[PDB]
Amino acid sequence: EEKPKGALAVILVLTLTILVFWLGVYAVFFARG
Amino acid sequence: DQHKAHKAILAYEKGWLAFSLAMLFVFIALIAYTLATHTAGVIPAGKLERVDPTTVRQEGPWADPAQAVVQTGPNQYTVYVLAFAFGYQPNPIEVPQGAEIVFKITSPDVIHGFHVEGTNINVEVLPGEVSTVRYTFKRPGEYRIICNQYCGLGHQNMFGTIVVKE
Amino acid sequence: EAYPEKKATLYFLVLGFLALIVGSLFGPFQALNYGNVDAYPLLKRLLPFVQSYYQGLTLHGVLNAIVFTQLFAQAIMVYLPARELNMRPNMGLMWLSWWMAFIGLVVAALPLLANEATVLYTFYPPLKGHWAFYLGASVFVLSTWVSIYIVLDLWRRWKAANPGKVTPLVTYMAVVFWLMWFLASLGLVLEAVLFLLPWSFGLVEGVDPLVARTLFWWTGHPIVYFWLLPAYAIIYTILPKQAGGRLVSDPMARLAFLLFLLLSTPVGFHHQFADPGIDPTWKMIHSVLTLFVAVPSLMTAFTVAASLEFAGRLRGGRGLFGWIRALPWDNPAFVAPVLGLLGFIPGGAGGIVNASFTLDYVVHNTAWVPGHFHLQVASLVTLTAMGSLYWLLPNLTGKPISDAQRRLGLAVVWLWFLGMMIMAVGLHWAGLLNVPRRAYIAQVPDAYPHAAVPMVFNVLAGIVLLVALLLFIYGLFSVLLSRERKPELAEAPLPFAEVISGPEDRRLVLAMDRIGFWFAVAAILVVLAYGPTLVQLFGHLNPVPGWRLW
Ligand code: HAS
Ligand code: HEM
Ligand code: CUA
Ligand SMILES: [Cu+2]
Ligand SMILES: [Xe]
Ligand SMILES: [Xe]
Ligand SMILES: [Xe]
Ligand SMILES: [Xe]
Ligand SMILES: [Xe]
Ligand SMILES: [Xe]
Ligand SMILES: [Xe]
Repeated sequence: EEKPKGALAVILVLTLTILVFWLGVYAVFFARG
Repeated sequence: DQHKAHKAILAYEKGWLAFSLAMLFVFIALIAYTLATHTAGVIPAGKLERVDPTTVRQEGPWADPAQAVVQTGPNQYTVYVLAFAFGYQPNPIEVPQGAEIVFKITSPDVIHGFHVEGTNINVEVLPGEVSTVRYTFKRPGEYRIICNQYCGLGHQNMFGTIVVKE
Repeated sequence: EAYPEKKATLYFLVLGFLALIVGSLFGPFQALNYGNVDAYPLLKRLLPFVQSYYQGLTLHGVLNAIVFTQLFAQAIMVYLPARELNMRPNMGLMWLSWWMAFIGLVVAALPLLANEATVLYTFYPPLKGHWAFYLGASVFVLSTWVSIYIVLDLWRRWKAANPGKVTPLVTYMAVVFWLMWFLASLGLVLEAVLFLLPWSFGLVEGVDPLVARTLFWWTGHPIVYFWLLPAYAIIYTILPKQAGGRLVSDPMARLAFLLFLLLSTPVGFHHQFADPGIDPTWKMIHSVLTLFVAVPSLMTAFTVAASLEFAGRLRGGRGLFGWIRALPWDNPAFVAPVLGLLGFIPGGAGGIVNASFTLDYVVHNTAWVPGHFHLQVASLVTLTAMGSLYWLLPNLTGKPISDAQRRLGLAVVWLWFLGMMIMAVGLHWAGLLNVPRRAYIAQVPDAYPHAAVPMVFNVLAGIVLLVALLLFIYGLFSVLLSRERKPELAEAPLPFAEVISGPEDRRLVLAMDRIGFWFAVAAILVVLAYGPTLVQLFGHLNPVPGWRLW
């Protein structure tokens, strides 16, 4: 039908997870740097 | 319904793939940043440097552990570190803060890890190879080396110590 | 008589599930280890033969991460394209796959059980285990080459019968799946024939450790996609039907597996970011390629989420979260792979950090890694397998599933899922706190005081997954016991998902069907990425004496 509002939010969660993981470790890499 | 959701679905699919290729790009540029700055020292040096492991604590800088800390520049010391059967040589490693400490590590037995707790120094130590990593300890105090590779039964007990002077 | 392929395919599963059952027993004891709790004198009482912590970790690593997953791959990715074509598999060769697999196991097993190959499932030289482990495993892994040929054969056979016609979906998946694996399996095959086997017999006395593990990780990464794609295949081709829905795109599924065929092998240096003697350049090249092989999964995240949504809609999907509660949360063949897919989000997020070269030194060889892949293989791949019984087991046997069996299935899966999550927080956290992996850390209690908080978590997951595991064996050893064969649903076809076709479902789908071309693109990319460095390492080979310290 019209506009997959659910699956968008699904890959939104995934996008937000990937970022926190990636940014979170980039911040830790720099403290140990 | 249905027939309608194949038109709309190849649109969102494309747009999501398009987004992702830039999200990943923005990582690649940031991975590159760390490669250009000073922090890139912890990456092992490429050029092979083989040794004889059985004859390493007799012949070569890994023999006399008092000679481990050797000045090799105006503000750069090299430390010849040995990763053996459940210990590290020397114990401890005394080095000055603010200086470029160039570690050179090898093994007379099996594969061990060199994980200096609180630093980015995490380098695999291989029998017959000289792992060359670079770090500048900014802050004085005691640091602790954990071995992070299964090296036999004593593995869990295999720790080292690095003292950075004041 | 009706279907002899059923028997091999079932026997693959049962033996796979035995391996799981055995390896996983060590799990809870190991989870309690990283909880600073020493349940290992307790383990000795149950199995006197368990000599050391790391003996278990080899067994738990081999049976679960290598054995069970390959057996399951060998069942799913052979049985499905077959039944989909209706054509019969070469049963002469299809029993050659299983028979190599059973003996090869037993040959490899005996050293390990006798504490003779306590070297872990990665077996990095100069760690020198018993010759029979090395041989048996070699044979077990070669069974897939029989499996490769078997599936390649039916493709060649169906290509004759229907000339010009596009390859049926599941077939296409399993063809490029077995092609990629062949091109990847070589690394370990090389390492085993040329280096492990001679060395272990006595033909040579040393091994160059760097190439030993370069050749290992050549195969070390595509092997994990060799465990995953079976689950993916089911998730693409059976789950949408299971949700009471459909598959939103045929090309996007075909594109996924295509991108895996291409990109799953020439990445293996991301395990060797710490390894000495490899140009940083080649690492940054493999770093970008690993992020590329991440694209196909992101694609999967969108095709499957939509499929699920679209299904939920049909069943009375409401608002934003309205379509989720519409999905059949009572059928455990649905519930299991979906909970695994939720867990696949943080695990996939972990996997991307791991691939960012410099950022690896933050987590490499710490507890972070166990926490990462248990959300991948022990969560998604394994829960899908457990779920692919409640729909596939009645198929092969003809035996029905009751109500308290089915309710046991929801209880087992939720507890197994809920345990891996608790364990993830634990290990990840402990990893960032610098706790190493592959360590009997409970023997040294005062050693990591800073991790007293995430340690409790691993204890909590220790008990939880224990209860889950028992509950599971009960369940499995309860369908296989009762004799109530009802051979109607035996003949009743597999729950294949309806697909959506369109006007442009042919252009790209035909472009992708050019397998022979892409396999030679696949072959070029491996050569281009692993060639210069492997050639380099061969020309400076430094073998070092064998060692045993257990
Ligand atoms: C099955 C098994 C595995 C999978 C899958 C897997 C995925 C990845 N891994 Fe990995 N891995 C690494 C990189 C990746 C990357 C980039 C991915 C990617 O393929 C992951 C991409 C995944 C995603 C981008 C997630 C997409 C999300 C999806 C698809 C779910 C959508 C959900 C839906 C649709 C449901 C929603 C439903 C509702 C109802 C709402 C790296 C480094 O680059 C290391 C080395 C670490 C070190 O230094 O030690 C590593 C370490 C390991 C080890 C340790 C081996 C050892 O002992 O040395 C194992 C066993 C393993 C297995 C697996 N790994 N990995
Ligand atoms: C009962 C549930 C399970 C628990 C509690 C558990 C726990 C653990 C823990 C804590 C480790 C890390 C130990 C260490 O590095 O010292 C580990 C290792 C591992 N597990 Fe599991 N596990 C479970 C199930 C599984 C399953 C089903 C699989 C197969 C898909 C699996 C595959 C692996 C692999 C590949 C390793 C790494 C072995 C190595 O480093 O050599 N686990 N397990
Ligand atoms: Cu040295 Cu573990
Ligand atoms: Cu990998
Ligand atoms: Xe092997
Ligand atoms: Xe193995
Ligand atoms: Xe094996
Ligand atoms: Xe192999
Ligand atoms: Xe491997
Ligand atoms: Xe692996
Ligand atoms: Xe392997």
